Amino acid sequence: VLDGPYQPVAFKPPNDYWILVNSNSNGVVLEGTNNTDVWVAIISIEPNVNSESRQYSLFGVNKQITVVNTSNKWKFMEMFRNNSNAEFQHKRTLTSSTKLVGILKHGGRLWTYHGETPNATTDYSTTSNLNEISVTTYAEFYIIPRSQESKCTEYINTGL
Repeated sequence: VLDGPYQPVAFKPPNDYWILVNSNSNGVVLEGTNNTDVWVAIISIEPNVNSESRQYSLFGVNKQITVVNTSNKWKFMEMFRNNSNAEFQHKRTLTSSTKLVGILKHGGRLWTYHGETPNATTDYSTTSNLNEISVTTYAEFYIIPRSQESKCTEYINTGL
């Protein structure tokens, strides 16, 4: 039914595979780059947080990011840039009671979940260099084939 768990590690994910990270911490859940046109980092925020600046380490560099989470659910912020010299931008948001986050390499695109559980859906970032995107996890994760994406969407939205 479920492949894993795998320990936090840096690796190059194979295409058509969901990486389902079981978040617990509230720092950097996840980050990935191909060093050419993709830098993504999923950041975690605990419930009931008022607007404030917090410190995060993105790819070996400390950054200052304003965060807010008035909700009762955990907030997962997707940070993005397509240029090595640019700053990161708050691209997408995932509001979850399950604390689960996924990332996928497919169809020349990088996929993530966003929205609010139990109704989180997938979305994409464009790249010219999908295969070379390596990913670093900071919590235990599972591996799920794209043919069972419906299973992944269910775990994201209702948990394990």
